[PDB]
Amino acid sequence: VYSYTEKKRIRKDFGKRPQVLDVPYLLSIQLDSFQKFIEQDPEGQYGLEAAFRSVFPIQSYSGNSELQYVSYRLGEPVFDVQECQIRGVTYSAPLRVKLRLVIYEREAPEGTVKDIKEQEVYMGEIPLMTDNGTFVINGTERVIVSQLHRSPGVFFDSDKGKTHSSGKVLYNARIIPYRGSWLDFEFDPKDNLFVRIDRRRKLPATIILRALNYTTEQILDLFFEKVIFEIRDNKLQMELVPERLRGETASFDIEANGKVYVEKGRRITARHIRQLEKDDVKLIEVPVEYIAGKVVAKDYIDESTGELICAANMELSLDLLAKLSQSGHKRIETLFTNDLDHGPYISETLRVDPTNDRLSALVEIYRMMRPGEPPTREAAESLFENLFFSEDRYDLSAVGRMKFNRSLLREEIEGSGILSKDDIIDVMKKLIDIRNGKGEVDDIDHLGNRRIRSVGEMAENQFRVGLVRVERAVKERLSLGDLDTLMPQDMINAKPISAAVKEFFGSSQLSQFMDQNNPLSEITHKRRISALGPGGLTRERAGFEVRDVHPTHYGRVCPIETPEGPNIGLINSLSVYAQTNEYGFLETPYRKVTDGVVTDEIHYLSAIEEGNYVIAQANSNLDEEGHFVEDLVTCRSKGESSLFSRDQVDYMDVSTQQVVSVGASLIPFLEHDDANRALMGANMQRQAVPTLRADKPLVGTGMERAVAVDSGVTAVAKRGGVVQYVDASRIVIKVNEDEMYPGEAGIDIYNLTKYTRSNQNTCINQMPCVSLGEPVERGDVLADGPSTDLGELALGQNMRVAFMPWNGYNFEDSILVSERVVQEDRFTTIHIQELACVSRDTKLGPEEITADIPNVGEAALSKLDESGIVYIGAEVTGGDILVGKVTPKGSDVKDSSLRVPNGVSGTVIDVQVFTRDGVEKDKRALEIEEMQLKQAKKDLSEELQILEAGLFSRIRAVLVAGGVEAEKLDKLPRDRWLELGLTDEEKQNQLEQLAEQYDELKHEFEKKLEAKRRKITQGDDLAPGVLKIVKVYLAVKRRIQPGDKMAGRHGNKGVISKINPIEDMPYDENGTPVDIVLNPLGVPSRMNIGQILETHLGMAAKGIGDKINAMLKQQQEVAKLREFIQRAYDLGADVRQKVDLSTFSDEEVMRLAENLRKGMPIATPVFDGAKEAEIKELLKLGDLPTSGQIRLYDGRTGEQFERPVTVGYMYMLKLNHLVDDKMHARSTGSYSLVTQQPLGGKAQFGGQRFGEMEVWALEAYGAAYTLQEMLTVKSDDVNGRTKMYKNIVDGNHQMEPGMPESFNVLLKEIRSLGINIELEDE
Amino acid sequence: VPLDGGRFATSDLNDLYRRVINRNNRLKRLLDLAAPDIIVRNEKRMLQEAVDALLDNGRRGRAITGSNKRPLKSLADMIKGKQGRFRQNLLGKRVDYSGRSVITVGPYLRLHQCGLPKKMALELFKPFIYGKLELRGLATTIKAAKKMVEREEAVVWDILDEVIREHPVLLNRAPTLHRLGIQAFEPVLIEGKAIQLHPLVCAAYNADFDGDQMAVHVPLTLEAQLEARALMMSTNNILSPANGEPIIVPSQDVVLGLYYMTRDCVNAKGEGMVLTGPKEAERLYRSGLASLHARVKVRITEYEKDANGELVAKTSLKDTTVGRAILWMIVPKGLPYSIVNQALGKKAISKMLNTCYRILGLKPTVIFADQIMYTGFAYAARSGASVGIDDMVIPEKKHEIISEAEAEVAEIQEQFQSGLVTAGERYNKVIDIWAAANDRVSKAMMDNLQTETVINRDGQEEKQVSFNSIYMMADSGARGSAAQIRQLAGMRGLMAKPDGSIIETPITANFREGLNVLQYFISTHGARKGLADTALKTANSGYLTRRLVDVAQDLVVTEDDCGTHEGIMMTPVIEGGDVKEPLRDRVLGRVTAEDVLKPGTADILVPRNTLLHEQWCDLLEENSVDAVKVRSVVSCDTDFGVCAHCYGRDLAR
DNA sequence: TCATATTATTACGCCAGACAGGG
DNA sequence: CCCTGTCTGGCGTCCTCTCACCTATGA
RNA sequence: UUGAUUUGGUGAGAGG
Ligand SMILES: [Mg+2]
Ligand SMILES: [Zn+2]
Repeated sequence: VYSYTEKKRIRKDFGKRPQVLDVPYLLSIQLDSFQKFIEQDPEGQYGLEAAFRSVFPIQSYSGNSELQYVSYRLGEPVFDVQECQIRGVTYSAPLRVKLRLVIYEREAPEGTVKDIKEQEVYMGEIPLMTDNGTFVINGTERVIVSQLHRSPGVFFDSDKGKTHSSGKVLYNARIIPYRGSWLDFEFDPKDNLFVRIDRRRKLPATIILRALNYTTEQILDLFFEKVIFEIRDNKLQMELVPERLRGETASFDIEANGKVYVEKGRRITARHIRQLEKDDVKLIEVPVEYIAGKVVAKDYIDESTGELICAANMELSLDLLAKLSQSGHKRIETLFTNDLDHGPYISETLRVDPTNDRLSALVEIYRMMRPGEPPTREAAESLFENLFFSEDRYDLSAVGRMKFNRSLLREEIEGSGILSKDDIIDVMKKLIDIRNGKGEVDDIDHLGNRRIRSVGEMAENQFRVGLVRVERAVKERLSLGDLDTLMPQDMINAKPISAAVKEFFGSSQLSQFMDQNNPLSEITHKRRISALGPGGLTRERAGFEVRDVHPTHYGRVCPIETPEGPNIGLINSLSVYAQTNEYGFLETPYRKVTDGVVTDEIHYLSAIEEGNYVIAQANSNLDEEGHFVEDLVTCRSKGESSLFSRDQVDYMDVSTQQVVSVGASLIPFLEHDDANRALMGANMQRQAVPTLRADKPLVGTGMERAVAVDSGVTAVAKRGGVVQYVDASRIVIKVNEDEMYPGEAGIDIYNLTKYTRSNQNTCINQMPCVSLGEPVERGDVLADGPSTDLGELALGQNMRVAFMPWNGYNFEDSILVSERVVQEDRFTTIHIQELACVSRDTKLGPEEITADIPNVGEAALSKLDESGIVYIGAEVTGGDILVGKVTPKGSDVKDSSLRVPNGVSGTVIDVQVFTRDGVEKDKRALEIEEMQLKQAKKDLSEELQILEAGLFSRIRAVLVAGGVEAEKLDKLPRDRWLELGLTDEEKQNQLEQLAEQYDELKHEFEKKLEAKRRKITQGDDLAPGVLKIVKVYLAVKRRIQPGDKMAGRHGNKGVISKINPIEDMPYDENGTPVDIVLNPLGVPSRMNIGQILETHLGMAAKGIGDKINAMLKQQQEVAKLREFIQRAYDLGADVRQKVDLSTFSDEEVMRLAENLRKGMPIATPVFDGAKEAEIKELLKLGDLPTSGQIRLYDGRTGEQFERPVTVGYMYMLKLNHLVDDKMHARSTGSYSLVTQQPLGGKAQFGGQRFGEMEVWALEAYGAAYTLQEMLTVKSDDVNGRTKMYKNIVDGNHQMEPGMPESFNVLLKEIRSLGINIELEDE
Repeated sequence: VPLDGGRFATSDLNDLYRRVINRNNRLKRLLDLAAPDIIVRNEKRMLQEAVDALLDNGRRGRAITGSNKRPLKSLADMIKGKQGRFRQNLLGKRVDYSGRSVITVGPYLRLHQCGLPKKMALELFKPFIYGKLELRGLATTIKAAKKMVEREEAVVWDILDEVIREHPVLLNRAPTLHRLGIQAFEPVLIEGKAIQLHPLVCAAYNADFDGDQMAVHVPLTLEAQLEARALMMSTNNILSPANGEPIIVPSQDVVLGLYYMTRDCVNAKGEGMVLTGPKEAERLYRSGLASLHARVKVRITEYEKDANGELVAKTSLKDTTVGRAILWMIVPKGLPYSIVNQALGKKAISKMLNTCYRILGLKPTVIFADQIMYTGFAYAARSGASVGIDDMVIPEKKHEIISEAEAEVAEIQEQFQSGLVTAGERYNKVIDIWAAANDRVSKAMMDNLQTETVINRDGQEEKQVSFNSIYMMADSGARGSAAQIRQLAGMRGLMAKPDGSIIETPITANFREGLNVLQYFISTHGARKGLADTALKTANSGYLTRRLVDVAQDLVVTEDDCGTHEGIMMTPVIEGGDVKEPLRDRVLGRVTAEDVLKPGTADILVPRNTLLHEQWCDLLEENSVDAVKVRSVVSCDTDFGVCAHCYGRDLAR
C-alpha cells in the first residue's frame, strides 16, 4: 500500500537488506532540547523549573522575609513569525512568573508570617523556537549549534613523552566540575605528588589532605600498608606476608623453622612465595642492616622521660633503633615502599610539605588562591569549605557524578553534587594505582568521555546566570525593604535576565546565522556538533588528535562530512540514526542479538557501552531467519574490527546508512567514491542554489524524502482529507471525519510563502503540487518548497553528460556546456536583494524623501511616483534611483538617495515602509488604510458565510430526526431556518448545537472584525530612533555564463568554460546532442569512481523513461504500459519494493506513467546500493548498449569519435559561487581615512591587496619600476597619484614617485613613543 | 569617524590618551592640594600604569579593556604583529588599477596573451580611455568623457581596443609562492566575465579551474610596461628558476592526445603502406583511408645542424606510424626525427621541449609549445578517450589470492590458539602476508591492464600494449600512477589507524567492487589524517618561506669576479645503494674553481673559469671525471653581495 | 545631560633565554 | 661554582567573499 | 569652485 503522493512517482528502490528501524525525525536534537528547556515538568528536572528551584525561595540574612516561588508561564507572542521577520523584532515570549512574598515577624523560623502578597510578575522575554528548529533573533533567522565538550568527572591523562626531556612519564588527573573550581593532581619527575587548583601555582598535594583534618598518621594509614617489626628475643623480628617479596633481590638470609628457605643473592621467585605460604612463614629474624633504610609509620614517645622518639614519616638508622628499642615500644610499624609496585610517593610528598597541622595547611592554600590580602582563620576556612563542599559554587552535575563514580569503579551512579573527603582521596588513590601499573589512562577523543551541550542546556546556564544576578538584587532590596509599601517589582528587575539571554542568543560563538540556501543545508546546519565555543578548544591552536576520527565515531558522528580548511574535524556533523543520551552522550541504535537469531528489537548504546559488547556489521548475509549464513562474521570488539564466530555476538548494526550523515548519505554510490571526494561532494552539496524548475534526481538514495519533509520547507498536511483549492492565496483542505474534531468543524488553510528572501539571497518559494479535489493523507506533502519536486529533494538538475576531452575547453576541471542548457532556463536561478534606505537626522535638520532630486536632471524622477520613491516593478539596473532621500543644507544640497548598486539589475518585487509616523507623500498612507480596512471585514464575513453555507447544509442534513419536511424547511432564506422542536427522539440536540455555532460565529466575527479595524487603523508598527525606513526588494534573475561553478554529488568541481551552440555538441547516432561534457582525466587521479556508476545508471533510468515516453506518446492502451512498468519494477535480484501494480485502478498506472516519462527514478542506497550486474541488466531492459558507452559523432566535423565514449545522466548542481558576484575592477575611487591606500572589498569599491609574497615575486624578477609604481603611485602617495592621473590623461606615462604616506604614518607612530626617528642628509 | 548611525566609533588610542590626561589632571590637582603621601603614591602609580598601558599595552599585568572584555590596542600594537604597519601597510599595500575574477580556460590563446573581460577592461583602463578620447577631439572636458564611458557608447570600444593592443597586464594567483605566480600577458578582450588563461601557464600558477580566482594589475608607467614585456612576459618564463626544468610542460589533456596519437597497433587501416611525406600522412588520416596509429614507411626530411650554424637536410624513409608523421609536421627544423619516434608520454614530451630549447633557442620553443598544445587538444578531441565501468579490469586471479591469504591467516591464528608463536611475531607475519598478497594482486591487475589487448594481424594472434582508457591515462602520465590505478582495480592495501600502527585486516575490496561499512571507515581514518596534515602543513610552509626571504633580503649579484681559487668539491652523492644523484646534476652550470685535470694524467681538460653547460658536461661524462672542484656561493669573497662567477648559471636563462 | 574612571577563568607546542638551587 | 629544572616570552599561511554587533551611569 | 563614509574592531561561516 502507498499514500497518494507516493503513488505519483514511486522510485525504483534497489537495496537487499530489509530496514528494521525507520529514520528518526532529523531535527530532534534542537526540538527535544528546547522542549526540555520550556516545559512545565514537575519533579524539577530538567528545565526552567530547575533554575527556579535552585534560586528560590530567597531569604535574606535574617531579614525576616522570604520570597518564594509558585509557578511560571509563557504568554502568547505578540508577533507571529512572519511579521516578526518582516518587522525586525525578536521572536520571543513573555515569561510570567508567579512570586509569593511572605514577610516574617521577629523570631519566626517556625512562626506564621505577618503578611503575604503575590503577583504574576514579568521577567525578561525568552526567544521561542520556530517549529523548524530556528530562532528569529533580530529579524534574521539564526541557529544554535550543539557543542561537544569534555564531560564533568575525573580524567586520568598521561602526557607521556614531551616533558622532562628524559622519557619519564607523568600522570595527571583532572576533576572537571560542571560549574566551579578545577582540581588537578599531577606527578613531577622527582616522583612527588602535586595539587593545583584552577591552573594556579603548584602545591605539594598532601597539603589538601592536611586541609581535610587528616594528621600524618591517618594519611600514612591510607596510602601505605604496615610491616610489623616485633621486639623479640634478638634482632627485632619481622612479620612477613610473602606477597611483599615479589620481584626483589634477597639481601639477607631467609630462614625460619630451623630451615634455610632462600639464601642471599638470588631474587625471590613466586615458587619461593609458594614455599613460604606452604611452609606458613610469617615471623623471621632480620639483620640490623634491613631496618636501616625503612620509614616509620606512626609516632612513638619515650614513656618515662615523656618526650618524642621519632615523628611519623622518618627514616630509621641504627642509633634511632637504639633510641626506640630501650624505651619500650615493642611494635614498630614501617611503610612498605616497593620499588616495583607500591611506590613511596605520598611519603616523599610529605617530606616536601612545609606544613605540619591543619591551620597552616589552610593558610598556605589561602595564600595560593588569593595572594596579597592576609590569611586569617575565618577567611581561609570559609574559602576552603566553599571551594568544593558547598552547593553554591561547586557542582558536579548528574553527568559528573556518573562519570566520577564510573571512573573509580563505584557501584552507584547517583549521588550528591559536591565532592567530599573520600572522593579526593579516591582520585589520589587511582592516580597512584595508575603510576604503579594497575589501571590505565583515559583518552579524550573517546566519545563516551565527551558530552553534548544543546540549546536547552546552554540557554538554561545563561538563564541561571541571570537568576543569580537577580537574587543578589533581591537580597539587596530586601534588607533595605520597608513593609508594607513595596510589591514584588521594586525588588525584582526584568533587566538582567533579558540582558543575559539576549547576550547569548545574539552574540555567542554558537548562536550563528543559518546557512539557508537549500533544504539540505538548513537540515544539516541544525544537526551540527561543534567542538568550538565557550569552554572548548579553538581553531588556531589544537591540534592533531582532536581533528582526527576515533573508532567511537561509528554511528554517532559522520566520518566524512567535516569542512575542509582551518577547522576540519571540529565542526563534525551528526549521524543519521544517532540520538542523544539522557546524560547528553551520543547513543546509536543496535539490534539486540540473543542467540543465532538476530532479533528485530533495537537497543541504544553509547561508546562506554559499545566497547564491552561485540557488535556486528550492517551487511552480513542472513537469510529468512536472522541466522548469520556464515559461521564467522566481521564485528568489532573494543574499537578493533576483527573476525569473530557465528555465535558470540550481542548486537548488530541497525541499517547500513548509519555511519554517515544526512549530507553525505544523499550521495549515491558513496561506497565507490574515495573518502576525500565524498567529503568535497557533501560540502559542496550544502552549497547549491535552488533552480527555477526543480528536477528529481534520477539516481538518488531514497533519503531525499525524509530530508525534504523533515526540513520544514514543504507544507506537509496536518490532517488528511480532500481539498477545496482556492490556492491563489492558500491551499484549503477539507478534513475527513475520523481525523476531525467534534466541535470546531474545521478545514485546514495552508499559507504558501511566495517569493521572498532567504538568508543567502536565494529565493524560497512554495508551489502547490496537488490539484483540486484530490485526496491527501496525514503526513503527506502539499506544497513543494525550494529545491523539492513532489516531496523529494531536487538540489540540482539531471543532464546528459559525455566523458571525453573536447578541444581543450574542459582542461583541468572545467566543464563544457551546450546551449540547450541555457536556452531552457534549466539553471536560471532567482536571487533577491533587500536594500534599505533611511533618512536619519544626522545634523543640520532631518533628511527628505522627495523626487525633487537636485543638480541631476530628468534622470532622477523616473522609476518613481509623481513626487517620490521607486514605483513598484520595472527592469531597474545599475545607477538607477529607488528612494529619493536627500536634505537641503547638508548648491549645498546633495544626493544620498539610495540607488541601485553597480552591476545589478532586477525587478522591484516588494516595498516595505513602517517609516517615521508621517510618510504619506500626497495622501497614499491613509489611501491604502481604507483598502485594508474594507479587506478585513470582507474575508471576515466571507469565512463566516463559507462556514454558514456548510452549517446551513449541515442543519438540513441533520434536519431529519426533528423535521425532514423538505417543503416545510425552506421558509426564511437569510433570516431563520429551524421553526420546529426536536426535543429528544434520539438526542438531535445538533440543531440547537449548530444554532449556537452560527450565533457565536456572527457574534465573534463582529469582535474579530472589531479588532481588525483597530489593528488596521494605525500609523505603522516598528521601534523608535530610526525615522525613514524604506526597504526595497530587488530580484535579479541570473542565468548561467562562462565562469560560474557547477558540480556533481561526488566532488567533481568545475568552472563552466564554454557555452557552446547546439550544433557543435557531440551527438550520438540517434541525433540528440549531449548536454554537458566533463573530462575523464579527473577520474583516475581523484578516485571518485561513483560518478561513472551514477552516469551509467542514470543513462539506464532515462532509457526506461524514453521507452515509457515512446509507449505513452505513440499511445498504447494501458495493458502494455502496466506490463512494462511491472517489468521495470521487478528487475533483478532480491529487493524490497517489488510493487503491487495491479491495484492501481487503471488510472494510477497512467498518472504514474505521466510522471515517469522524463525518466524512471532509481534509489541506490548508501552502502547497500545497486550492484554492477543490475546496472547492466537495467541497461538491457532499456534498449541501450550494455557497456554504458555509445559511439558519438562530432558536431564540427560530422565524423565519428574513435573508441566509444561514455554518455549518461549525471545530477549536476549549480553552486552559489556565481561569477558576477566575483568580478571586480578598480581604476580610482575612494580610500580609507587613517591610511592613504585604497579600501578593500567589492561592496566597497576597492582594489586588490598586493600582498607580501607578490612583492617578493617582483623582487625576484628585476621589476624595480613595476614595484615602485605598485607601492607608491598606484597605492599610497597622494601627490604621486594625482600627478600620475593627470600625466596619464595628458598622454605621458611617467611617474613622479615621492614618499608613501603610510611610511610617514609609521614615523609618527614610532615618534609618538619616546623614539626620535629621522631622515638624514640630502 | 562615526559609523552608519548617530554615534562615534572611537579608537582605542583615544581611550588611552584620555585616561593619561584624566590621571595627570588629577595628579596636578592633588599636588596643588597637598594630599598625604599614600594618596599621591597611588596617584603617581596609576599614572605610571596608565602611561605604560598607553605605550605597550599588556606588557604589564592584565591588559586594560573597554568593550567588552577584549583589550584595547595601543601604539606598540599599531607597530608590531601581523597587522601592524610593516606587514600590513608598508610591505603589502592595497592597489588601484587592479581587478579580480574567476578564471577559465580559453585554449585558443597563444601563450603570451590572456583573455580579459570587456567590463574589467573598461574599468581598469579608464584614464587611458580618457586620454584617448581627449586626443581625438570627440569631447572637451573630462566630465564629458566620464559620462561617455558611464553610458558606454558605440565609440569607446574602438578606443579600448586601441589602448589594449601592446599593453601587458600582470596576472597573479592569490597564493603566490614563487616568481612564476606573477606573469605578464597581453589582453584579448572577452565577451564574458571570466579571465581566460592559457592552459600551459596553469602548471606554473598551480591553477586548476575548480573555482580559482586571479587578480589583474596594470603597469601604468612606461618603464613598467617595458618590465612586463621584457622580464615578466609569459614567453620569458619557460624554465623554472629552482632548476633547469621547463615549467611550460604540457600538463594533462595534451599528453593524452599525443600518447594516443604517436602510438601503434599491430593491425589498422593502411598497415605497411608507403607514403611520400607527412603531408599525405595527414591527408590519409583525414580522408578516411588509414588510421592514426598504423605502422608505415614514410619519407621524412630531418634537418640536422651538424655544421657551425648551418642546417643540413637529410631525407630518409623511417619505419614509423601515421601519427608520428603528423606530429613531425609541427616539430621545428633542427630536432631529429627520433624525438617523435617513440610513444611520447609526459617525460618524453618534457625532454622534447627541453631539447628544443637547448638547440633552437627561445622563439621556436615558444611557437612549438603552442603547436604542441593545439595538436594535443585536437587529437585528444578526435580520440574520444572516455572512462567506463568496464575499463577497470578486475583480475581473475584476485579471489584465489585473497583465499590463499585467508588460509595463511587461518594457519597463523590456529598457531595462536595453541600458543606456539608470540603476539608481535603474529602481527608481523600477518602484515607480511598481506603485503605479499597486495603485491601479487597489483601484479595480476597490472599484467591484465598493460597487455590485455591481443589482436591478430593476418594470421595467429600477437600481443601488444593495451588501448584501455585508464591504462593510457596511467601510462601517459597525464593523471594517475601505479597506486591509484591499483586502488581502482586491485585491493587498496592495508590502511592505518591514527595510532600510527597499521591494521592487520586490510581493505580487500577496491572501488569497482563496493566497499562495505567498516572498510570505508578505516579509509576515512587514512584520509582525514591527510586532510588535517595539508591544512596544518601549509602554515609552516608559508612561515618557512617568510623566514627564508627575510634572511636573504639583501644579497644581490654585485660583481663579475671575486678573484679567488676556493670552492666546494662537488662529488656525486652515494648513500650505500646505487649512485643516487650523478655529477652532471650537481655540476651543471656552475663555474669551476681550479681547472679540472682529465682523469688520465695532468691534462688541461677544461680551463679554470669555464661555465659547465651541457656540452662541457657531456665531455665530462665521456672522460668519467671523478669530482669537480667548483665555485660555491659560500666561498665568495665579495663584500656585500655575491660575484657573478661564484653563483653560477642563471637557471631560466 | 555631562563628567566618573575599571572587576567575578582554566583545555597549545615548541623553543630559546634568563634565574635560583645544589654537589 | 658548573649543570639544572623551572618559568617567562615569543613565534605559529597567504589572497578573497557573505552576514551580524557594538559602555553604564542619572540627580 | 560641481558630491560623500566603510575601513577601525570582534564573532561566526565559506572559497582556492
Ligand atoms: Mg583548485
Ligand atoms: Zn666570489
